[PDB]
Amino acid sequence: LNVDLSFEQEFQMRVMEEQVSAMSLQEARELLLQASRLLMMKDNVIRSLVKRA
Amino acid sequence: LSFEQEFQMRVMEEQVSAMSLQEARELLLQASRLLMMKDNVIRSLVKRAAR
Repeated sequence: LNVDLSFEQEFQMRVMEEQVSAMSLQEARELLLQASRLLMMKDNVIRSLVKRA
Repeated sequence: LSFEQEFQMRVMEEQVSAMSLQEARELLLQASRLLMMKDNVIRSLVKRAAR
């Protein structure tokens, strides 16, 4: 499986850096939690695709 | 739809409420990197569409 960022995803990380460096404490905190929840949701998506073995 | 062990989210909420700007920013950036990595995995699994 592919795991590395793509160049273009690597570009998107540059954009995320700039955006994040402007963020307030409150805003960084809530986006981290949103991301944290989304991270778990993707594990579940991965588990289902693999369950389809 | 998160498993019961979404006790993890409660824990995470606790930790995040005591993080500094610098750490919230670093971690957020890391998470965003992981999201794309997981996207890549999901893309590969799907691609295996010999079906």
